[PDB]
Order: sequence, then C-alpha cells, then structure tokens
Amino acid sequence: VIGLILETDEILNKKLRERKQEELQLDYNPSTGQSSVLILDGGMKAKPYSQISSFKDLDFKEDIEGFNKSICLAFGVPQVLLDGGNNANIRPNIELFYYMT
Amino acid sequence: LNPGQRIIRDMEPVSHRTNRKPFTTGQAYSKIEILNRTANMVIDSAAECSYTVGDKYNIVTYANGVKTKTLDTLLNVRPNPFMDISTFRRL
Repeated sequence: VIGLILETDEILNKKLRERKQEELQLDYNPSTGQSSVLILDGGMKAKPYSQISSFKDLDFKEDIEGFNKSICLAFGVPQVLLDGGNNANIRPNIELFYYMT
Repeated sequence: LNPGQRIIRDMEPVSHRTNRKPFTTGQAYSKIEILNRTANMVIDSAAECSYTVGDKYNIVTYANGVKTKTLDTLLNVRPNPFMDISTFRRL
C-alpha cells in the first residue's frame, strides 16, 4: 500500500531523501501527527497514482459456501443442523437426518 | 400367436447396451459428490422397501409348485443361502 508518490528529475541526496520519507510519513498520519498541508518547492512534483490490484476483486464467499454445502450434501447432514433455526426447522430436519442417513 | 413376430425379431434380433461410457461412469461416481449422494439415496430407498405375497392367480406360470411361505422367505428374509437380502436388493 502506498500513500504518496513524489517525483523529481534530479539526484537529491539519498540519505536526506530517506530522512524526509520517514518525516512525512510520521507527520502526516492523523493518529500520530498534526499536519495536513504540503508545499512542494524546487520542482518536486506529485504523481497521481492509483491502485492496481485491490482486495475487492477477490470475492471468494460464494465458492467457499458452495464447497461447504457440497460437502454437507455428500455426507448427508442437513445444513439446518449445522447452522440452527426455528423449531419447525429443528425437529423435522433432525428426524430426516437420522432416518434417511 | 402374433402373425408378425418375425418382423419384430428381424428389426432387432438382439439387445443393445445403453451404458456407452462405463469407465467414465465409474470415475464420476468415485470422484463427484452430487452423483454419489443421489445414487446412494435412490439405491438405499429402493432397498428399504419390503415385499408381500398375497393371493394366487389361476394362470400357468414359468415356475410352479412354489408355496407362499417360500416366496415370503426369499423376497423378505434371505434369498440366497450365501447372500444377504440387503446386498441382493441393492445389487
């Protein structure tokens, strides 16, 4: 994860560059820091980057639910017994499980 | 007798197997859960049912001289001297 990308076309003193990387990161965090405004001098720019691979494309709920349901189907245990439900769901499912399986 | 049984015989002298892919059948049964469960359900439900021998119809049959008690024992209790009733029904 990245918060800010700043670009310059000159070789600006690697050591103090890393020091400023630490300083900005600590200062601009609202949990530990009280700064909000940044001023760029000397020609340093800010690249408007985006996020390439997010965690919202990985929607794995339906597949995992399907695998669990298919395993329960294979053994024969009704899903209501594992999850739990209302009385009309509780007792007939218990009878069906015991008898049929 | 039927005057046209010879034509029906000539149309199909012998039976044809309709289970085209036995090996694929076995592999699918052995490695996929929605087939194993359904097939086992059908076979077990069919094997659970019993049978009752009742009245005797006054017709000439292929096998004659068999009493009601013997049929009751064969269909319900133990068909073969060497095999289970449940195994026989499931097979």
